[PDB]
Amino acid sequence: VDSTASRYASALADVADVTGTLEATNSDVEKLIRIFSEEPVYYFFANPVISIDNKRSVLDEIITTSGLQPHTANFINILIDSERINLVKEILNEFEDVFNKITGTEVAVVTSVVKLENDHLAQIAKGVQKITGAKNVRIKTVIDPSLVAGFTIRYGNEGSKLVDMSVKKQLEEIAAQLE
Amino acid sequence: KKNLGRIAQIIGPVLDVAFPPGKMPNIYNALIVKGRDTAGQPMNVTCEVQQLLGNNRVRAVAMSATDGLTRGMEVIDTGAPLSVPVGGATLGRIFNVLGEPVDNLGPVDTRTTSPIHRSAPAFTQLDTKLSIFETGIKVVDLLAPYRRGGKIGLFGGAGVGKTVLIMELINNIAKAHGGVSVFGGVGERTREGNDLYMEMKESGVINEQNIAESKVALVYGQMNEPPGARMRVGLTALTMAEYFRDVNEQDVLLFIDNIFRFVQAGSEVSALLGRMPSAVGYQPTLSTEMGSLQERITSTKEGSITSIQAVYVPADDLTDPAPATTFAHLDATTVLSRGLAAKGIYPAVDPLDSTSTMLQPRIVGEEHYEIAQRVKETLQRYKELQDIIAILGLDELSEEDRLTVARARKIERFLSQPFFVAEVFTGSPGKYVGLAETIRGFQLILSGELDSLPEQAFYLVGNIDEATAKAMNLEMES
Amino acid sequence: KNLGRIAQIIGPVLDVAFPPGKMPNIYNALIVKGRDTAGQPMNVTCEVQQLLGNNRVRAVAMSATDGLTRGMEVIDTGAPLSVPVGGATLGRIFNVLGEPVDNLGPVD
Amino acid sequence: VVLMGDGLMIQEGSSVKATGRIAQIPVSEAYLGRVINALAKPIDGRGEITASESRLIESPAPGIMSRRSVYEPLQTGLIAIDAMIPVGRGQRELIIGDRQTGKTAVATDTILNQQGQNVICVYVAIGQKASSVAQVVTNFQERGAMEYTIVVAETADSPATLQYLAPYTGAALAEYFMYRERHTLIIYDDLSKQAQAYRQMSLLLRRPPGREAYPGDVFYLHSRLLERAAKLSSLLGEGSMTALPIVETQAGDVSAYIPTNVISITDGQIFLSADLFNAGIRPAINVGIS
Amino acid sequence: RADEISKIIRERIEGYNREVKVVNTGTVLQVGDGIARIHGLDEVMAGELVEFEEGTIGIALNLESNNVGVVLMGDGLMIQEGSSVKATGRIAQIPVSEAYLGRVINALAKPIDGRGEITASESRLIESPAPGIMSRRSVYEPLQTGLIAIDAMIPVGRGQRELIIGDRQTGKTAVATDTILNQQGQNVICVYVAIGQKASSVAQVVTNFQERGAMEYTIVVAETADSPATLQYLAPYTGAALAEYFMYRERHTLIIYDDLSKQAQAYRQMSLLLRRPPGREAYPGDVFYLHSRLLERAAKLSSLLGEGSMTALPIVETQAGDVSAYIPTNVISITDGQIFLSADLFNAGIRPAINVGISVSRVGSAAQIKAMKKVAGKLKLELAQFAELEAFAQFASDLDKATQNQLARGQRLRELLKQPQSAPLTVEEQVMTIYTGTNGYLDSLELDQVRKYLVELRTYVKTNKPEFQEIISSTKTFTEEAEALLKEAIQEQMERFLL
Ligand SMILES: Nc1ncnc2c1ncn2[C@@H]1O[C@H](COP(=O)(O)OP(=O)(O)OP(=O)(O)O)[C@@H](O)[C@H]1O
Ligand SMILES: Nc1ncnc2c1ncn2[C@@H]1O[C@H](COP(=O)(O)OP(=O)(O)OP(=O)(O)O)[C@@H](O)[C@H]1O
Ligand SMILES: Nc1ncnc2c1ncn2[C@@H]1O[C@H](COP(=O)(O)OP(=O)(O)O)[C@@H](O)[C@H]1O
Ligand SMILES: [Mg+2]
Ligand SMILES: [Mg+2]
Ligand SMILES: [Mg+2]
Repeated sequence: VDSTASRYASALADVADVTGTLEATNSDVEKLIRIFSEEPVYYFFANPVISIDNKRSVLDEIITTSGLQPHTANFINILIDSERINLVKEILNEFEDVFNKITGTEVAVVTSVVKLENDHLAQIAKGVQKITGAKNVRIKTVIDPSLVAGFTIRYGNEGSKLVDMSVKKQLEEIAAQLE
Repeated sequence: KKNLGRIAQIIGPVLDVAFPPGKMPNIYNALIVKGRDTAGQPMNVTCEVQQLLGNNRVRAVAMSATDGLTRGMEVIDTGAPLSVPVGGATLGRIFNVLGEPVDNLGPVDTRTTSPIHRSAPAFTQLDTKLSIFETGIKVVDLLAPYRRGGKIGLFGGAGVGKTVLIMELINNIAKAHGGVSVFGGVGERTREGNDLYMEMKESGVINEQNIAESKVALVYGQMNEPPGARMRVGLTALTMAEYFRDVNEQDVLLFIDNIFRFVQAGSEVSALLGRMPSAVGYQPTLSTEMGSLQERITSTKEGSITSIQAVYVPADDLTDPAPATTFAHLDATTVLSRGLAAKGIYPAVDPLDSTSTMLQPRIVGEEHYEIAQRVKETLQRYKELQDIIAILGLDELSEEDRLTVARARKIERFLSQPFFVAEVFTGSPGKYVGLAETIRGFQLILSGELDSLPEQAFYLVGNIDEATAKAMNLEMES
Repeated sequence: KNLGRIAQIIGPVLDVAFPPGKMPNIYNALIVKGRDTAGQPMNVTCEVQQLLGNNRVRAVAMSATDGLTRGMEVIDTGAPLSVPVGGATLGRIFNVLGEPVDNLGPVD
Repeated sequence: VVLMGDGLMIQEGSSVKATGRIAQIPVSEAYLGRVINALAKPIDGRGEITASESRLIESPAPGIMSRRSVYEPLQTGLIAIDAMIPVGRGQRELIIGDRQTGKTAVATDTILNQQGQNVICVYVAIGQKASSVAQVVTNFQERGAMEYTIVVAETADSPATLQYLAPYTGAALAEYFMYRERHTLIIYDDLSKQAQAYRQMSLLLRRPPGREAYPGDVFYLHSRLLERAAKLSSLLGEGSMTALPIVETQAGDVSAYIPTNVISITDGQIFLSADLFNAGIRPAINVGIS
Repeated sequence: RADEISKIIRERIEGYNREVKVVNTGTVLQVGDGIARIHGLDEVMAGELVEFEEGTIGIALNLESNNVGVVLMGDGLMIQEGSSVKATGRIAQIPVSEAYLGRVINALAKPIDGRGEITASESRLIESPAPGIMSRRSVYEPLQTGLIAIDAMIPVGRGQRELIIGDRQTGKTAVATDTILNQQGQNVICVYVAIGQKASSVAQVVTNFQERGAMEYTIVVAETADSPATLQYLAPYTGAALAEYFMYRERHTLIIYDDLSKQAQAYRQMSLLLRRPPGREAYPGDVFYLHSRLLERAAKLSSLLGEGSMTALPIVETQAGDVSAYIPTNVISITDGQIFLSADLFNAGIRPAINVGISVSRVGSAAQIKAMKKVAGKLKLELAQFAELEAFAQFASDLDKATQNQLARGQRLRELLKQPQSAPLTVEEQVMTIYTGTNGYLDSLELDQVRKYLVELRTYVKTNKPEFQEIISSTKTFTEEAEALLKEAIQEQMERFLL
């Protein structure tokens, strides 16, 4: 994808990569996402009517308490100057996808009816680094009851590639008995 | 301590100027860019605020060439709209759009200045007096008589005679006018403005000595000018006309050639302002831009402007929106024809498509009105017969339809007239034709007492007596 | 020597994304490394029509885009469509690509 | 926000209050004889209009049950209309022609004929030259036609929002008298100019345009305007509103977009042609098309 | 938008706490469709030339808030994305000097005739202002085209804009070329701009100038159809600024634009690729201002400036004679007259195919000399007679001697008007040809005899009685001494041409 939100996030990652603050910058970017969730905080930055000069002063105070990285504080200042603060949320989310690309890591999603153990997670991570080529592999879990018993993982560059065996047995048997 | 802008963008003649947040210029206020060139420092780039953009930024349209402007020059807000010198100091002088003298003379007395954006006169302050106005022209005095104190349009495409006919209405009228005439040149040949400036001096109107007794002010923004300049030429000439109406309380003549170029320039910069165009690529604000010029022209209970405008008609298409939005403002429209100018009949006025509010029996008289009807009933019937005589010819027409063809073929040539201004094309001298001569000259063709004369006897003669004297020589010479 | 990736396939029109420095100029031939119906390799030749900005060109294909996937590798040839010329072309029917479509062997 | 004035003094960043109301008009019996704005404020310079009630400028039309059949004549004095193309009370009859063919003079002679007919007349002049409107008011007031006539005038110096609302200012005045058991006649001098003012507003609002860059809802512009003209049933007091729209055409081109729309809305049309006009037939009713 | 490319953004993050001026150089964002957007150049002026790494020049015109739109003069087919640009400081100039005579040249005033570099010391602006209302005077000198049908009946003065308008293949280039060939004796510098034409067609014209010595006072500004649309849009402004270097240096100048029609379609190509809202026939709104920036620069200057002139002869092609078309009707409203070349006459062998009755000139009698005002006045009234007499000629079919003389006179008046291509006639020869044909000294000849008689008649007067040329070149008036001395040679040529 190449949209304005994606374009900005990619720049932010590239500067971190140059300066070797990829771990350090990523923590700050995660820290920002908590900040901009709040409807009141996001609204103040986003709306055109509030004066830009006031926005910087408030932003500086926010940066100090936060203790953000020197570029990360710039990056928000750049967004504010160039009017694209209305799409901060898209930009922040976009950065995570870019950050995985730079490391060479991959992300996976595995879902189950009941919570499961760590060795299963490590072996799914093994299989996903096999079929994907993660330099390293990463994993996430979301407990959903409306399946039968299985696990579904979800991976790829987007949340695209899906394999599972819980209810796909049953829906598959409906669609195979119509044959 | 005026607020100071910086230029953010330069897109053609349209500049976006960044202002401080406390102070913004109002719409239609003039901005002065500092300007810079190789030799010197010209502050002669005047702008005019069109749109407030947000983020403390306006959008302005330049009145000069923007070549040599840099992003980040200082811009001075004048705090008022574009002001123009008005009064007796403008008499005998050629002006820019900006109210600045072009004629290489002394600077104008700017004690009395006036903005080019004013509201129209109120509904209460109008006058409703319907006086007729004589021009000396047979198509004009008979079939579309002009409104003393009202808007008048000359319609036609390129090369049909709008400029030659408008120089006849200066020649016949503006010296006999008891007040000041104002010419506004909007998007025309700079050669044509040079000739008019010499025609005024040779006719004694702009006298070289004692120039303050001249009774003509000329305002020129011509073809070479940037499109922001050519929007505001007609408003500069109109502001100077409505000084003599309001303050000196004189009758004013306002010749504007061409008001189509006023529209066409407002269409070009409207593309640069980013607006969504209307039909045929025209600006969406067309009827409001056009009506802002024409509703300031109307006559008040103090004075009276009479405006004669040339309206260019693109591609001979009167259904084009810029000719079509002009028709609603005019008291008399004189549509010139190309099919008549291709024949060499001049002035090439279409006698049926040319209209007037004035041709009504309570205004023109009952003798004038019943013969302007009978000319138009004759030329309408011959208009309908030109599909029968286009293929079969004259030979299959009945006895009555041949007689209507014969009289209307003589009416069309007696509608033509030699002009004083056209004596350098043809060499034949022009003839002023009074309305008392015009009504009796068409009484004779419609009564049929001149049916024995040839049809070429009626071509390019002033009176009907000259049509009689020409009829002798065509019958005498063997 | 440049590898691009297909960014989008809209009709016969492709957008190909390149690395930031190595970049085709307009009218150069792009060779899209595609796959066929059955599963063999078959390549699609294109031509750069627009440089869209952000290291991305817009190409118009010389063949069918039916079965092209966003993200396949595209070879920048560095030159426009080069076509065989000579006396080897006489009596032969050619493609747009200079490929013989008259089933009489290759152009030697 | 589309402005009901020129926005010259309006400052970027300034405050703006919401009034709470939608588009009302002061309304009374005192509008008879007054030349007013699109805001119903008197522009003839004769004093303030004493008005107690209010109506909505965009008020809904009467329904199917609120009406009855058009059965009473509205005489125009033109034998070509009252014999072959008759207009009744409650009818919308379009007057369509070219420029300078007799459109206003048909419609003015209708209002002048209502001298002892006991109808209220409203003359709406959208986008028309102010010396032309002042000449119509002078012709009315000389005959004593201004004793029963309202003139609503928006000249072309006005912004496009007021020209757009001038027929709705006039029709809300007519519905004041239609609902108080009076019979009313309304003339809109130039519906085509209402649509061009509405084309300007919608193209500066950046709405997507259609044919001749008119918006898609320029048909619904005139339909909600003209369907207000109706004859009410005997339960609603049995008052009427006769609309006489005026639409100009371009050398008789009814293939044009706005005349094609308004012909389909009204209850009939009166075609005035320039060929019948120059050849002495006045009023130039082109009957076989009417 | 264009600036948010992620390299430009990335650079910004690194330098945020920093003052900077990138005013000197810039980075190409994209090249496509005749324009390039360039990040940087924070102190370019509007209309400034910018220079690229490949050598392509562009005029900086769209100076937006973060980027600059640069109109590429040439193909941008090599301009690599990310490459560096250079602010030249100069503002849309061509070098111009006396060394351009004899040279075939580009729209960038670069030599394309393969004859080496051209030395220049001064410059002139491409978008330079027209003369004002007081910097001019009336057009009074004649500019002689050598075509009898112009120089007698549609006469072009010095400083006049005259339109050469007609359909394709009707001799439009010929009327322009024969006008340039006639300026040999006069101190008139011709400039020939060929906009969007066949390179084979321009090479024939340049060779015809070399063959006839017209390329010692002629610059040829040549764009072809293979050339990009910006260079075809540019080249009339180049060729006008070459013609303004001599105008304001007191010289007289003649500029020819071949296809103003093809400049209008190249600027239409540019602005539809720029996604600009067009109008009639998809031409943009700046189409009138395109050609009126150009043709208002043609002017007879006043004596306070040195009395330079610039006769502009633009050439507009019509489609089946559609004078109501948008591009012919814009130029007719700019130009002082027009010369209609019609295709009914060209197909009938009536070359030069000049439609005399429809062709007008604004300075008619002011241009011509007193020999031409006296003699060609009877020519204009006879064709007013003969146009009506060709009507009802076959209807009547019983031609009496008040008509059958005046028709057979009028057929040989056309034989006066026929000239061969690339062979103009001098003013003495025009006033000698129009004198004999108007009086009826040709009436006993056949229609295949008038063309051969007058060639023997002008060669008689060059050789044997040169006192006729002495009167017209010095007095510039058709004198009674000149009229009698001509009639003596008419008698001798009738004695020779019979036997
Ligand atoms: N029955 C009639 N008899 C004589 N003249 C008439 C008649 N009807 C109209 N006219 C004349 O027609 C002329 C134009 O009339 P009017 O202005 O009403 O037409 P219009 O279509 O409204 O014109 P515009 O389009 O300019 O508004 C008037 O001057 C009037 O005198
Ligand atoms: N006066 C003339 N006498 C004889 N032949 C002529 C004359 N004028 C032109 N021709 C011939 O007519 C042909 C067309 O002329 P020319 O090419 O000058 O016109 P054009 O309208 O510019 O053509 P195009 O539009 O194709 O460029 C040429 O081949 C030329 O040889
Ligand atoms: N009354 C006239 N007599 C003779 N020729 C005329 C007359 N009026 C116009 N013309 C011819 O028409 C030509 C162009 O007319 P012009 O006034 O320039 O038209 P426009 O105003 O439409 O450009 C003039 O140069 C002239 O030759
Ligand atoms: Mg003109
Ligand atoms: Mg009317
Ligand atoms: Mg040619």
